[PDB]
Amino acid sequence: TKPHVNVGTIGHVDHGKTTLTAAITTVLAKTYGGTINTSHVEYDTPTRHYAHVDCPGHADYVKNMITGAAQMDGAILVVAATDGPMPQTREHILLGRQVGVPYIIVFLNKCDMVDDEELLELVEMEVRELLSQYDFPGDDTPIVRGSALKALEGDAEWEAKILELAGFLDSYIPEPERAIDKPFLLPIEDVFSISGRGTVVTGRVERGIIKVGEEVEIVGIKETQKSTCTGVEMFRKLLDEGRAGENVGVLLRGIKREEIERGQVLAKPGTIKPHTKFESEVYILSKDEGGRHTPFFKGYRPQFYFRTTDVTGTIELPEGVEMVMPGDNIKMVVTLIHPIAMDDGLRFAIREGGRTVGAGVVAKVLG
Amino acid sequence: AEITASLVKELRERTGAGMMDCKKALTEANGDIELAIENMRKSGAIKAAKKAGNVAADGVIKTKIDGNYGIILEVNCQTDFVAKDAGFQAFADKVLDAAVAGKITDVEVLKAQFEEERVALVAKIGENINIRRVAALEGDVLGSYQHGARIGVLVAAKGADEELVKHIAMHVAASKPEFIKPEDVSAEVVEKEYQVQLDIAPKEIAEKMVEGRMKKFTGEVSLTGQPFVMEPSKTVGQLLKEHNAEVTGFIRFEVGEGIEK
Ligand SMILES: CO[C@@H]1[C@H](O)[C@@H](OC)[C@H](O[C@@H](C)[C@@H](O)/C=C/C=C/C=C/C(=O)[C@@H](C)[C@@H](O)[C@H](C)[C@@H]2C/C=C/C=C/C=C/[C@H](O)C(=O)/C(C)=C/C=C/C(C)=C/[C@@H](O)/C(C)=C/CC(=O)O2)O[C@@H]1C
Ligand SMILES: Nc1nc2c(ncn2[C@@H]2O[C@H](COP(=O)(O)OP(=O)(O)NP(=O)(O)O)[C@@H](O)[C@H]2O)c(=O)[nH]1
Ligand SMILES: [Mg+2]
Repeated sequence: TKPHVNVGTIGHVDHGKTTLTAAITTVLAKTYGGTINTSHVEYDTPTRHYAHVDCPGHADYVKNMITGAAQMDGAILVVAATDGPMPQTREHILLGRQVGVPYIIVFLNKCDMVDDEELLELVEMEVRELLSQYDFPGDDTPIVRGSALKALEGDAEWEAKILELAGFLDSYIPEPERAIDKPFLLPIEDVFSISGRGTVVTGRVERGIIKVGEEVEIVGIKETQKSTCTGVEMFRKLLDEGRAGENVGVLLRGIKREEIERGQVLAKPGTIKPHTKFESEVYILSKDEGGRHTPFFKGYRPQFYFRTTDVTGTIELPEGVEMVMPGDNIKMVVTLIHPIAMDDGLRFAIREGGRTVGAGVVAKVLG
Repeated sequence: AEITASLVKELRERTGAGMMDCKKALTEANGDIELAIENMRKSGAIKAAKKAGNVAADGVIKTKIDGNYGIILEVNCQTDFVAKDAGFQAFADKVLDAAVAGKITDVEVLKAQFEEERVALVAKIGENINIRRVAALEGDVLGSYQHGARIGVLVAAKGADEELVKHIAMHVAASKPEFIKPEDVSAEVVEKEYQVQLDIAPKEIAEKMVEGRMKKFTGEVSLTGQPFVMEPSKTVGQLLKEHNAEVTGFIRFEVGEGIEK
């Protein structure tokens, strides 16, 4: 069978994410040979098969980046050995923590323009400090040097740095088989209306086991609706039951396109519940993190993002604080206008007109 | 006196970007940081962002108001836990309480006075503790604001009530000022900044709008020229016309910075 794991590049803009991806395949293909629908790439180390997806490192193109970050069980941080860590480098990492991403491997790209050794130690220290701050095992995170461009054509030396990297893919990243054994849960990515079949919603199974023929519990944005699972199909082929970690579709006999919408949660009848007012910790992004530039107060009306949907909520900070600055991280209460399914231990994010505001976890639900 | 590791390190710490780019621009300045910073801004590749001497240490900032005399200080500890063990956090108050009552602007006096309890606390907590600096501010109506433990701020005025003096302190802690009005800006600062804006290159028709960018900069480094934080739709030099007042002085303390008179 040979187990396979979804991975992908990640990091600051044009540090060399795509060119590394080209390098990894080209090298692994000329070396050996013998669950993702987005524009991806595939290569095989003698240990595992790998489903790799490149993401753009621009601050604006964090759209399919987060989508990709969710699916990958391991991220390949691309940091320029020259420029070093940049806002998006740490932007991606923190977002990585919020959106799963079990493990992380760093690739010091563009290492062919660094003669000064002391400069290599500085960026490695700075990088390793970043993910150590954003709740990632930085102090013992594999950081591989070398170049992607020089590894692309010829150079058995720079090609070895790629094989080295891919070696850590098998070494550092373990088998992410652990997922189910808990109540079912799934976010909605899109709502389609087929004239022959009916109405099939999409989305990756976050956790739990879904079998064709069971009930559901549509929770989110509007009312707590309930239907029945008519069938589950992947890509184009059918499916008997269903396994978590994969991304499929579920039809609902009686529910059409106008009845259900993107961002809701399908779960086991009596597990998760919708809320508008919640308790949270909330970190706040700074300038070096590509976040807020000016401080805000108790009159803030931004755009909150939960799972696949986004809600507009207010603020309510504890009696003792009156201002939040780009870099703060104080626990507080937010009241949303739309009820969204949540529980104790949900990582979300806040955004407002390009500038990605901070992100925190949900302490306890309320109303 | 050439290129060291800690040299290019700090330059980036006050730049925000370009690791290897720093050393390249630094070696062009033959080792001088401020010359490099000028050249980097005049290169049209730096969004200013000059943070003067970022020490990036860890400690506490405490303040205490007392009618006309207000004393603020900085006490550097070790880990973030040391700053919140309530023993050292109260120790700093002990230093503050005797500093305010003694009205000390000479930090060396506080050193010897509390060197006894310092070593006694250091040996008890196992953490190296030090009192960095302390300054004072005289004014009619004082007001302080403790934005956490890292940042504190003292603001004195004449005419603003008990609430108005606090809201101004929050702005000082937020939008880091450096002067009151655009008028009281040192010509040494203006001229050296003038060479930066002027070196950005229309002939003799873009020079006049560049000197106009100075007028936006003078409001940016000031406080009356700076826009409010609670409502940036208006400045501040038009906000002292509320209860008819005027700011006397400003003091901003952050764990780090310094090395400047
Ligand atoms: C055949 O026709 C049709 C179609 O073509 C077929 O599709 C190929 C289709 O095939 C089906 C049968 C079936 O095989 C196809 C199934 C398809 C499944 C698709 C699944 C996915 O996209 C998933 C990865 C995503 O949603 C995934 C959950 C999503 C992906 C979500 C990405 C969100 C991006 C938002 C970014 C903001 O600008 C932002 O600036 C910002 C900072 C936001 C904050 C984000 C955070 C912090 C969220 C967390 O709260 C969290 C943990 C989020 C995780 C999350 O929600 O991941 O059938 C149709 C009928
Ligand atoms: N010398 C050298 N140049 C490199 C290396 N990796 C990338 N580059 C250069 O970096 C530029 C952008 O490369 P690219 O791979 O597109 O970066 P990216 O991370 O994919 N960009 P994005 O994520 O926005 O799509 C190109 O000019 C490329 O030559 C490297 O290892 N060495
Ligand atoms: Mg790319």
